[PDB]
Amino acid sequence: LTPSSKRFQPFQQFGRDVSDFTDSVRDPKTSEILDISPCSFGGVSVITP
Amino acid sequence: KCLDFDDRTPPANTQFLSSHRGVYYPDDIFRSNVLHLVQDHFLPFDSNVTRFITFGLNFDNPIIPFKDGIYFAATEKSNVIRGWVFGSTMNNKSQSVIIMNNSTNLVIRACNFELCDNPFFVVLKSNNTQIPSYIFNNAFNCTFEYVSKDFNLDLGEKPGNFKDLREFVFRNKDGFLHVYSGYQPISAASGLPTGFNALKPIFKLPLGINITNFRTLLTAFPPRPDYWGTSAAAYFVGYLKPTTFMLKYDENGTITDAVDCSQNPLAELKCSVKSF
Amino acid sequence: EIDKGIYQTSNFRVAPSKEVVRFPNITNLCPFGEVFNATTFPSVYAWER
Ligand SMILES: *[C@@H]1O[C@H](CO)[C@@H](O[C@@H]2O[C@H](CO)[C@@H](O)[C@H](O)[C@H]2NC(C)=O)[C@H](O)[C@H]1NC(C)=O
Ligand SMILES: *[C@@H]1O[C@H](CO)[C@@H](O)[C@H](O)[C@H]1NC(C)=O
Ligand SMILES: *[C@@H]1O[C@H](CO)[C@@H](O)[C@H](O)[C@H]1NC(C)=O
Ligand SMILES: *[C@@H]1O[C@H](CO)[C@@H](O)[C@H](O)[C@H]1NC(C)=O
Ligand SMILES: *[C@@H]1O[C@H](CO)[C@@H](O)[C@H](O)[C@H]1NC(C)=O
Ligand SMILES: *[C@@H]1O[C@H](CO)[C@@H](O)[C@H](O)[C@H]1NC(C)=O
Ligand SMILES: *[C@@H]1O[C@H](CO)[C@@H](O)[C@H](O)[C@H]1NC(C)=O
Repeated sequence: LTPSSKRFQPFQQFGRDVSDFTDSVRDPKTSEILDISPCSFGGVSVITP
Repeated sequence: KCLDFDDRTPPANTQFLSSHRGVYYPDDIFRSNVLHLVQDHFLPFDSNVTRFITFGLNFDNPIIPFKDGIYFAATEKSNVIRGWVFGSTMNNKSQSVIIMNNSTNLVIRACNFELCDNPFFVVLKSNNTQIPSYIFNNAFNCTFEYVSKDFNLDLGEKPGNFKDLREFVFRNKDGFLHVYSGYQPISAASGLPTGFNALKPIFKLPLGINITNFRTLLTAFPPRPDYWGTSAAAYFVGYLKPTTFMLKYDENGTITDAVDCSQNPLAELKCSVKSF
Repeated sequence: EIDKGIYQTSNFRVAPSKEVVRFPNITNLCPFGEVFNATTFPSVYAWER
């Protein structure tokens, strides 16, 4: 979670991306839009002689 | 009290073309810079809208059937339109709700109402005073009432073109009147101007009753008692249809344009390509 | 025994550290007790939502 900088209409509560995934959420207690980011996925490969 | 006004000129049910206006935000979900197709109730493009006129030549407060949510537009400069009454039968037997800006505040009373068959506010000319109006002669079994914040409500008379356009969408979804509102400051001479508007929601009212009928609420501007005069006023009533629409959202997450799939074969293509 | 080359074998994972847990502030107590302990219960024909 980071702060979200996209402009947000007051009635707009959840911010969602192309796939309709919430990339931005409004905190209930502090109506701060928050950028939502994925958690660091990748593949483990082994180089070897 | 509860006056009924005689020999009102018939509205004649004049019809006009609809336009790209009548669009509202489907949901609070924020989508930006994205093309989205959605099924919902909307105002079809170029559809027929019934113009009901309270200019003064005619006064009409007809019971208008509430079908699947209505798009209301009021083109006015003196804020002559005051509110609306939504009810199934409105014969004092069934539940009805009154949403107006009566004197200074937004009032929404869901109560069984002795609906005056001619409900009209009484506004004094050159005094700018609302004489008490009996919107309901009495009230009994009042279920839901909400008084909003007080506001300065302009009731004086201004001569000109209708400088203001108040547009509302009333959707009776489940037992909820969902009202999506907007305003346009452009003044039009005598026509509902062509254009698109995006209606932000205001109230998700939980009335929980069936609404089959509704009547807008006008006001009197009689320069003399019992004369029953009115100023220039006009408005448009459009029904909504369950057709899918194609909406473009800018980077600001604001509705910028839309396309009705069913309207035109090229529009159908635009939908199927999901491109403009 | 493995001959020379590159080989993809695993999928890296980042685990969540903790939880944010944000709800609204409503603290009023619900009347479900009142509904359940309603002194009189209407008939099934007069069942009330
Ligand atoms: C979204 O809205 C903002 C605010 O209304 C727009 O930002 C403005 O952009 C203009 C032109 O670049 C500037 O003159 C203003 O100073 C900006 N204001 C703010 C508060 O940023 C932005 O351009 C809009 N984006 C759209 C319509 O795509
Ligand atoms: C919720 O309550 C907390 C604790 O007092 C407060 O810090 C926060 O601002 C409140 N938020 C809202 C939206 O009431
Ligand atoms: C709209 O009105 C025109 C003429 O007034 C009519 O030909 C047309 O069928 C109407 N469309 C409707 C009622 O959907
Ligand atoms: C008001 O409604 C009641 C029943 O709900 C009815 O008996 C009465 O006649 C109504 N008032 C008027 C003025 O008709
Ligand atoms: C308008 O409605 C409010 C709320 O019900 C009420 O207090 C006020 O007296 C009303 N004014 C008029 C002129 O009916
Ligand atoms: C609802 O209205 C009816 C008459 O229409 C009345 O008999 C009844 O007492 C009302 N209910 C309440 C809770 O006031
Ligand atoms: C409205 O809906 C209710 C509930 O389905 C139904 O009983 C009633 O007949 C409908 N029409 C009117 C005019 O109330």
